[PDB]
Amino acid sequence: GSSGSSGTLRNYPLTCKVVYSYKASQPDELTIEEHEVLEVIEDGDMEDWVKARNKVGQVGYVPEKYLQFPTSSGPSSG
Repeated sequence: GSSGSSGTLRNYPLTCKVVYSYKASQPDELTIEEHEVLEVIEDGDMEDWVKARNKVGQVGYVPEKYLQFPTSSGPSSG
């Protein structure tokens, strides 16, 4: 999407931190590696998979389960 859309859901975009490395085996996926924070612009075609763009600019589908979203919980009251 060239200067077309940005995100109307999940308060996108959403910056995530790749905590678990994942070698892309498909041309539709995105090669990610630990210590690599990306920017989720879309929830991808699938639900479990999301669309993110790495520093290189490559955009592919990646597993959110491994993605470290900002929306955290934290410790208990006090």
